[PDB]
This record gives sequence, C-alpha cells and structure tokens, in this order.
Amino acid sequence: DAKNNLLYFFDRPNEPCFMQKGEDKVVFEIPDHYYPDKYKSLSNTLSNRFGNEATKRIPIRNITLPNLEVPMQLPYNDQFSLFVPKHRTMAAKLIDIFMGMRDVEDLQSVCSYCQLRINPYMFNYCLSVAILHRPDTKGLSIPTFAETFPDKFMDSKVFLRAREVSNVVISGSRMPVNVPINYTANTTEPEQRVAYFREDIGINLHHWHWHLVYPFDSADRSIVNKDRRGELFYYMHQQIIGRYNVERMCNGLPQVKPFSDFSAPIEEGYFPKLDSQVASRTWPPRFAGSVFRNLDRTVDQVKIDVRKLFTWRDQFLEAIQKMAIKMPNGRELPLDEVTGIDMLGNLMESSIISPNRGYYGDLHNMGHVFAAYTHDPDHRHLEQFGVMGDSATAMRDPFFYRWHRFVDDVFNIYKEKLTPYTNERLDFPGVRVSSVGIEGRPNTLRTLWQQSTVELGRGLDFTPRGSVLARFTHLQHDEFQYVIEVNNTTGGNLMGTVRIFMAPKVDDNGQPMSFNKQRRLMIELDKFSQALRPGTNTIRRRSVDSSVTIPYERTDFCGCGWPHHMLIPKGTAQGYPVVLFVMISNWNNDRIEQDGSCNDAASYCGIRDRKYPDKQAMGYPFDRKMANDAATLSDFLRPNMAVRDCSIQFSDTTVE
Amino acid sequence: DIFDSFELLYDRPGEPMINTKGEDKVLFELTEQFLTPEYANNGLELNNRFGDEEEVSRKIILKNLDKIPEFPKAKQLPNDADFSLFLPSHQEMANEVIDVLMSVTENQLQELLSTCVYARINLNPQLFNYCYTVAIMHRRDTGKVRVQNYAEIFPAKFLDSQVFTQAREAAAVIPKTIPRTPIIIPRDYTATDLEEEHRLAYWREDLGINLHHWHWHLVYPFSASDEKIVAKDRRGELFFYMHQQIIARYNCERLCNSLKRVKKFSDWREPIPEAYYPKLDSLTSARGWPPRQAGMRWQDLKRPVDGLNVTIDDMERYRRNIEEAIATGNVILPDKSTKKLDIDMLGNMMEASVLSPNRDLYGSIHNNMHSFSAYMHDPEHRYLESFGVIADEATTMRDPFFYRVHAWVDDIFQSFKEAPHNVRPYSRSQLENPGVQVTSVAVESAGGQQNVLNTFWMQSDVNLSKGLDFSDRGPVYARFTHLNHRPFRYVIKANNTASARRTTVRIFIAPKTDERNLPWALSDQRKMFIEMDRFVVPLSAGENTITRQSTESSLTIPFEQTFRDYCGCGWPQHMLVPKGTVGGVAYQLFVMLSNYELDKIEQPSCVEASMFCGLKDKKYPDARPMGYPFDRPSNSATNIEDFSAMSNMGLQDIVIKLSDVTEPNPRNP
Ligand SMILES: [Cu+2]
Ligand SMILES: [Cu+2]
Ligand SMILES: [Cu+2]
Ligand SMILES: [Cu+2]
Repeated sequence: DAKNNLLYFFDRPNEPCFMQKGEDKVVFEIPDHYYPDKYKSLSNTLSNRFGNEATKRIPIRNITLPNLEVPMQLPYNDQFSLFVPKHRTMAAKLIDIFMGMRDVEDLQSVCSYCQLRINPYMFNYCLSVAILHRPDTKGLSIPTFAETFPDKFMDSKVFLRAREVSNVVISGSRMPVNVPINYTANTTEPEQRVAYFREDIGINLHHWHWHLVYPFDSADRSIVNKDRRGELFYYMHQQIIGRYNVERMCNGLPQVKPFSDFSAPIEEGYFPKLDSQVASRTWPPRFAGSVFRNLDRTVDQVKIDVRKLFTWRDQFLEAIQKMAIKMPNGRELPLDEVTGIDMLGNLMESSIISPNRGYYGDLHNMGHVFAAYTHDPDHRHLEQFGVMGDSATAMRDPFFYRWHRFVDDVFNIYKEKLTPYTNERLDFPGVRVSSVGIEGRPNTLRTLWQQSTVELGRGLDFTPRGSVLARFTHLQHDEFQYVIEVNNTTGGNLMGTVRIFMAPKVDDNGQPMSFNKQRRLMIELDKFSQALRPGTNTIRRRSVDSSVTIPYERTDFCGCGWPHHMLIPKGTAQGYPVVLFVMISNWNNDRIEQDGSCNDAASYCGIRDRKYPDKQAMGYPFDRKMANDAATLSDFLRPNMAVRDCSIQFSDTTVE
Repeated sequence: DIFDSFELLYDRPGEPMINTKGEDKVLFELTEQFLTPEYANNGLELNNRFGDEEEVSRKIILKNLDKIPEFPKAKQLPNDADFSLFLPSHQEMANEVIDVLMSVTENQLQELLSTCVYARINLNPQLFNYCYTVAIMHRRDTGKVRVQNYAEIFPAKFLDSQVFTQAREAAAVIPKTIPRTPIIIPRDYTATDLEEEHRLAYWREDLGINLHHWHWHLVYPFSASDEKIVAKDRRGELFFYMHQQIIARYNCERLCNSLKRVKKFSDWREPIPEAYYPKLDSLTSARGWPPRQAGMRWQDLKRPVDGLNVTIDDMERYRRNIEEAIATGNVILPDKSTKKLDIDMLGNMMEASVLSPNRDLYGSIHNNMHSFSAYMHDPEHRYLESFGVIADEATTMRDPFFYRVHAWVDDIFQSFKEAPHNVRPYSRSQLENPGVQVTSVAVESAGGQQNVLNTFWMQSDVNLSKGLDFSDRGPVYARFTHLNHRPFRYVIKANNTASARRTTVRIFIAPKTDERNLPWALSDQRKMFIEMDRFVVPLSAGENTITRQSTESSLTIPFEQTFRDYCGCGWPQHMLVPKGTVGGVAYQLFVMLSNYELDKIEQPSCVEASMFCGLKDKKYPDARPMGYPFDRPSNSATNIEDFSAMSNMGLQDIVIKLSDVTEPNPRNP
C-alpha cells in the first residue's frame, strides 16, 4: 500500500501533495511542518479544504527529516537535465537520500516533504531511479513519463485547448484535442520531411527511458555499472542514426552530415514550439546559422571553451591510432577486442566508469550542453537550455543526429580497426539457410499514418479532474510474418540465434553500396533463439514478437524500447527497395546462462539488472568491416546467412 | 447596468462566453445566434449549466440580432494567433471590425452590446479587444464605459512568463475569500548586468511607460476607414514630438547609467549588435515572443499571409524619396504637382499614416522598420513563427532596438528642423516676452534640500486575475519594482514691468554635461532637454511668485489612473524624473515664461495629460511648434547660459540624487 501510494507522486506534479491526488480523490495527511513556507500560516485551512470530500486519508509517518540543502539549490521553476554538471550533484544527493530510507513508509514520508520543495522534474527523475533500484519497490511500474509531463512531447497549443476542454466541457462527451503532426517548420524546410520521426512520442520516450535505465552518473557507481553499458551507448545511438538515415533517404534527403568541425555554423535552426508548466516558460529556439560559443554559466557549474572539444576529439583519435588509452598512473591500457568498444563508450559519453575521466573528458555530454546554450553561453540573458539540453526532448532537434553521426564516426574508426570476422568465426557448420522472406504480396511491407490517443488529465495542473484525451498522428506499419528456410545437416538437434536486419538497396545518390558502407545502414529487426531439427526447418516469426520494440499499449517497469509503430522505415509511394538479411549463428557460443525479468526489447535495452543476453558484439555480424573496400554484401554471405529483396510501400492514408 | 455588461466583455479574453465572466460570476445568456462550431451541439446546455450554479450573481439577456455582423477578412485570423497592426492584413481586419462596431445606430445600446458579444465570440481575442476599445473611445454613446486596464486584461504583455504557473497555483490552492500573497517580480528577469543594455531595464520595461505607449497609439492610429478617426489635430507633429521626447528621456537615463546616447540605426544592411530575450509568453497563442540574438540583419520579407512583401531595396528607395523631399522642401503628389513640406506632413509621411500625401512614393518607412526588425528569425515564414516584441505597441519599448529605430526616425525629423529652407530659427520677437523678467528658479522638496530631486525604488501591486484564463477568481497580485521620486515643487520668481497678464510656463531639464563630462553645445543639448511641465498662469503687475507641484505636471497621469486603485494616455507620474545616481548628477533646470498672445489657442473626468496626448475632440492646446523653444537650432546662442540670458527665461543648476532603498507603495492592498 505504501508502495502503491508512491504512484500518487506522479499525479499532477505541479500541484502541492496536500491537494487531492488521483481520480479517486485521495489525500495524504501532510503534517503542518511539511507545508512550504508560503502556506504554513494557512496549513489548518488548506488541510481542511482538500480533506473535505476526500475518499481516503493516507497517514504520513513521523521521520527525522534529511538535509535537503544541496538538492534545494535548483529553483523550483527551472528545467532539469543530467547533462548539466550541477544537476548531476543535486540528483545524486537526492537519489542517495531516497535509497537510504529504511522502509517504504519512511520513503513515502520523505517524498511528501520533498515534493513540496524540490524542482518537480528533478523530484520525478530521482524518485523514478529510487523506485527502479530499491529492493522493497520491485514490481512497481513507473507511470508513463509522457502522461506525467505531456508538454515535453507536443505543441504548446495543445494545452491551451486542453485547459479549455477540461474547464468548459463540464458535462457530456468530449472530443480529443488534435495534436498537429506538422508544426515546427513549413514545407519549405527540407528537414521538416522527417519531423514525423524526430518528434515521435514513442521515439522520444525510448530515448528518455534508455538514459533513465543507463545513467552516466548517479548516487552509487553500481547504478551506473550495468552490463556492457558503454557498448550499448554506442549501439543504441548507432541504430538511431541508421534508422534516421533510412528515413532521410525515403524522403529525398541526403544522409546526415556529422558535426565534426565544432567551429562551423549550424545551418539548420530549430524552433521547438514547446512550453513547460514547471518552468513556466517556453523552450528557447536555436536560430539558423548559430555557432557553438565558449561556456561560462556559474549557476550550471559549467565552464569550458569550444577549443576543449577539439582537444578531447584529438585525444580520442590518438587513443584509437594506438589502440590504447593513457591511464592516471602514467601507463597505458590496451583497447582489447572484447571490451574495447565498451571502454570507448564510457570514455566518450562520458560516464563515471570511464577509465580516465580526468584526461579523456566528457565529450558527448558537453556537445549537448554547447548546442543547448548557443543562445546564452554565459547566462547574461537568464535563458534556459534548448531541447538538445534534455534527453526527453533532444531527439526533436535535427542537430541531435549531426552530433550523434559525429560520435558514431569516432566509434566507427575503432570498429574498422578490428580484424574482419573469419569464416570460421561466422560459420555454423551443418546449418544452411536456403531462403528468407516476408509472408503475404510476398516481401512487401506497408506503412501509413495512424491516429492514437494519449491521456493529458494527469499532467494538466490546476484543472478539474476527468479524462482529457489528445489525438496524435504517427507512422504505422501492417504486421507481417518472416519465413526462414533452413537445412540442419548434422543428424541432431541444434540451437540457433536468428538475427534479422534490413538495409537500403542503394545509397543517397541511388548507387549500390559496398559492404563497408551498407553495414552501417543495417537496422536491427529481431534477435531470438530457435530450435533446429534434422534436416529441413521452416521458421515463422511474427513481427509483433520483435526483440527491438515494445507494444503500443505498454506505453515491473518495462518501458525502455523502440516503439513498435516505428519498427520499419516509412518507405515511399512507389515502393522503397530494401534488403532483408538473416543470419543464424551458433546459440552455444552466443548464450549467457543466467536466471522473473522483463525481457522485452533486449536488443537496444538489454535486460534490467542482468547481463546483456548475447555474447556477440552488439550489431553482429555488421559491426566489423571486410578487408576489401570494394566487397559487397553478396561477397560477405556465408552458408548460414540469406538475403531477400523487399519493398516498403507507403500509403498516404490515415487510419484510427 | 448596461455599462457593467460592456465592461465585462473585457474579462478573461481567452475564455469563451459559455461560462460566467467577472469577479461576480455574471452569465451572458446565450442563444443559437451566439454559438460557434466548437460548441455547436453542446454550447447552450453548458451555458445553462454554468448559469444554474450557486454563486452566479445575475444573467444578462441579450437583444436578438436582426442581422448577423459580417467579418469576411477578420474571421481569417485564428483565435490562437497573435495580432499586430504592423502587419498589413491585420490592419485591414481591424478596419473591418471597427467599421461594424462604429456603424451600430447611436444610442441603441442593447443592439450594440449584442453586436460586440457576437464580435467577441467570433473573433481573435487581441483583435477583438483592440477594435472594441477603439469603438468605445470614438462612439458618442459609450462615454460611461470604462476601458479595462490593459495590464489586468493582457498581463502577459507586461509580466515575466514565470509569474503565471505561480499565479495559477495561488488561485487554485488559496480560496478566493482569503488574500493571496503577491508574487514578487525580480528586478533582473530579462537579463543581468552582464548585459550592458540591462542597466536600462528598469525604464524600458516599466509598466507605466509601456501602458502610455500603448494608449498613445490607440488615441492616434495611423489607419482607419474613417479618416476622422486618424485626422486629430496636429497628429503628425505629435508623432514627431512624443517620440523625440521619448528618445530625449531614454538618453537622459542612458547617461545616468554610464552609457552613451543611443546610436541611430541608419545603415540598414549592417548586423545589429543589440540582443534581447524578452521572457514574455503569449497566453493567446502559447508561443514565446521570438527573441533576437546579437548580429542578425534585416532580410527581405515574404510573408503573404501577413500582407508583408517588401525588400530592403524598397525601404532604401522610400528613404531616398523622403530625403529628397527634405532636401528640396517639396513633396511630390500623385499628379506630379508639388507642395511645401511641413513637420505635420513629414510625420504623416514617415509613419506612415493614411494622411501621407503620397504613399505610393514615400511608402511607410517607420511601420516597416518595426516589421523588418521583428521578423529577422523568420522573414519568409519557413519556421511558422510570429513577430518579436518590437511589433506590438504594448511591448515595443522593452526592446533596446526600439530606441535605435526611433533615434533614426528622430534624426530624419531633426534634419528637417535643421534645414534653413524648411524651418527658420526663432527670432527675438518669437522668443521674448516684453516686460517679464524671471529673477529666480528653484525646486524644493518636503524633507529635501533646495535644488535637489530625490529618487528611490518602489514596489507596487497589479492584479492579474482578469487575464488569467480558466483560473478561479479572486485577486492574484504581482509585485513589481519601479523608479519613483519624492514629491517636489517649482518656485519661479518674476518681475512684470509690462502689460502681460497671462503667460505660459514651460519647464525643461537636461544633464549639465555629456558622455565626456564636458559642457554641451546647445545644438546638441537642445535634443536632450526633456519637457517637465507646460501651463498657463496669470501674472500681476510687479513681483510674481509661481509655485507648481510636481504632481500637477501636464505631462503625466497619476498612479491610480495608469493602474487600478483619454484616461490611459499620459506619462506615468513615477517616471517624471530621471533616475540620477547615488552620488548625484548635475542637471540644468530651464524655465521660460512665453508670450501668451502667441501661445493661446481659442476654443470652447480623469486627468488629461495634454503634452503628449493633446485633448479629446479639441485642438492641441498650445499654438507654438511642439518642443518650443528647443525644437530647432538657435541662431544666436551656442550654449544654454547664453540662450537663457533673455529676460523671460531662467536657468538653475540642480542635482538628481538616487536613494538606493526600496519602499512599498502606500496604495498596495
Ligand atoms: Cu541518447
Ligand atoms: Cu547525445
Ligand atoms: Cu510610438
Ligand atoms: Cu516605432
């Protein structure tokens, strides 16, 4: 109960928790000394006011109050982001306080005290981390972040309308508030052609949830120290960039250009058109042609020149040239075959488990901070950060992909130094995959637009209770089934890892690609274990069972994962040519033996508090190159692999 | 009680007329004629439900509309869009709606109210508010309607966006029967003093000054379908003079803050160094007013939805034409005939107003300067963004760049004043007042020294409840810090040997030294003299003592008129005196007793602040050129001491001293 009572802290985050909570009109018995200074003199009155007609009163246990001086340094009405150095310090302290409470009733009591005092975004974040790690709050799910703070995910005009519906339509049916799909720029903006991907609520949520579950800094290194999280940092973002590039190519745009010269103008501006109720202010835009400028923001404890990014970049290229990193003791640590990419991920992000954070810096994170503050690099204008500044919103900005293509280019310099996989490494003797395909018009995928609803009523502060739906339009695909034909010629049962990817057939200039190029555009569709009899086998796999995605209705905690409706690229009206690829590797050499887990969406998210369930490199078999730069995918193929030409056909039609 | 119904149509502009309006929960009884598609099937039921609630004080029954008002242009502006007369399409919409409201039969007030209710329900709230106010001000039957305080109705135009979530919390948490604590507005919210331009924020962002600016443009619009509305007495000259004095006042403040006189924006292809991040969000549109980063430049405007299709080349052509008119002394008319240029005509050519003699040729330079400057982030609508604060009359004065624009416009007017073939320096007979000898001038303060003005900081409350859409009722105050001064009086002694039995007292002040700490040339200091008062007094034969309280200034309106305790037009009394400095800054007090025979104008509620505002339905009450005697160069004096030797003029060194303390307004609730 106390455990389940915690969920009330995700309801109406800007309303003081002495007010009625939930749709059921419950109140906490907030003690008088918990009331904020401004309300202390009226605490009797307010208590009576909100307790009137309450269906249930929840007692608050008397505790020794913790010292909140550190986390109270963030203004109640500021934005919160982990990218910002001082926000890391404050969040770690508050997480440490939440983790240290002896029991759930004590945790409830301290949460009520904090809710009334702490920045609501920081409170939300730290309470969520605590709920995900405390042994006594296991099997508690975090209420969907997009319904707690829906203004992070849609045009601020939505809330105008929603506040009107909520207050005026006091009886009878309500129509959903329409969420405009095209709103940040005109048709006359090329970048607007892929706004449906950048601004997708499921994609932004996956990004929030991934960083929530794999934080780069926290209260204890053990929260950060998850299995292969450095490598997963690389991979999850490599796949984002792959997916985004396909999308660009479906819409007549060239592939994203990396932001590798940190001094260059950022040609693509972005006007997010978002508003924050917590911060009581709109998000600042970034005008076209803006540049990174030297940072000195005392309030954020960030101070760093653009020059520094060049220094850090050069240090990386040198480490990769030597395949070795400088250590604090003046000696060197090899970048070895098994853990090299993981080390690099932690060096680059960077995270607290970086081998040498002092020297190698915080390159990727500072990139977000530079980009987020081009308009107010020294705080003279008292401006908050742009959307690049917050992991819930950063994917909205075309610049995100330029930054991540740069970061992925660095990781890829290392990946291309690794020895190509030998035939023996790749092969699964006795197993020949004769064909792969998609059932149906065979080998055809269909996409279209779909309208779905999200509930706004939990996140719309100081409005009447009741349902206020909003209706959004997003990409969607028809469901389908893979068919794989395989000969087991050995005389006994074998276990395989089936690995499914797709890539564009041609590049942005309409030309066939070498393997070394195309491999970077292989987007993961599935990974699963499969039993294989003597001799012929027909494997049928449903699109809905993908190891990459989570279902719509999804949105224990089990919220990380690519949204299912974005499993396949938009394609085109004429039919977009892709290659569907399958490999079956030897499961004996891939599996990890280990023990009630949510094992949804393991490809990009791993398995919470377990080992990443595949011994192979993330993105196998495409993470390494071939020796021959003119070699093609056909030249790659080994007997346990198969390819099929497929088409993705977009219908510019909308369903409900 | 019909007048109470009209006043209520101002309330909560972003709310429909489905629910009650006002502190007192008054319902407008809707009928089928008053529905919108949004509420087509449920509207009347909902309205019935709201009026059936316990606390509803009364219900307004509306007269049936025999003919539905037509708004073919104005209905095209979405309700969640921002409205500006600098956009040609928005001006056309405003003229359409004003025409409808003005056309209702005189004294048919139930028909008028139903027409206005219909307009409100079917139109954009900023557009409605502007047009309704213009109609209330100009109709002959609406004399008893109080135009609601603009800062109470659209407080987002005046506040820090960050006040609003706090306001909504206060209204929701504390019941309306119990006072809510004022929300304190920081002194430094648009910037800190890391930004040098931020030193002037106290002045630029002052609510009283921005309210005045808004009301001036309301009284003196540049366009209407009815030329009678635009063609008020000497409005072109007043456009010059009012803005010249705004620039003079801002320049006085700049010199009190270690800054220089504002630099005109005359090289229109260069980048603009001044940034400004206004911190204002529209409650109508949900959009932040787009800021301006340093180093932007004007770009050709291609925004056909706004009616803006104009290039920098066009602006440069118009400016060449105006400069040629000034250089020759002649304006070219549409038939190619000429006419002699005067200051009133030039004001109308520059703005431009519909009174321009040749709009095809001279364009509308000042209005387009606002446009260009407000859209540098989105000149072709690629980004689906709207205009910056510089394009709204209520907000424009907040932006440092407003002053660069107006410094150039003023420089254009000064080029006309300084050109001997256009304007002749005053002769002795125009300046003198035979027999009148000013023997001393002083200022005195209760609790103060002789010849010292004392300034300080004050915190005052404004109620934002009426503008807070969908909040519970009851006052919610924002508490803001503004400049103020201790009350003072002028004491002027004069010996009258001759026959004058009346005179106009004209009082101006200016800093004694320039940016170099050096005495001014009069040719420069004349543009720094800020008019403080102007008033007619009797003179007796022999010795006279003229005493005038600072509170009597014909420039200003009292606090209780600017704010809730031509009503809104007038400089706020708390900004009458420049800030000065803690150490004290030397100023020069100039007083003139001018010849009434040449001053007089012969012509037959609230305080009327005629210096900037003129008088409703009357001629501007002083016959002299606006800014006299400093509107033009002297032909016989190169410094103010020599200028002032004339018998009817006096000059006295004073000190403006800031006391850096903050006190509460005694008028606060
Ligand atoms: Cu990320
Ligand atoms: Cu990133
Ligand atoms: Cu003006
Ligand atoms: Cu102007």
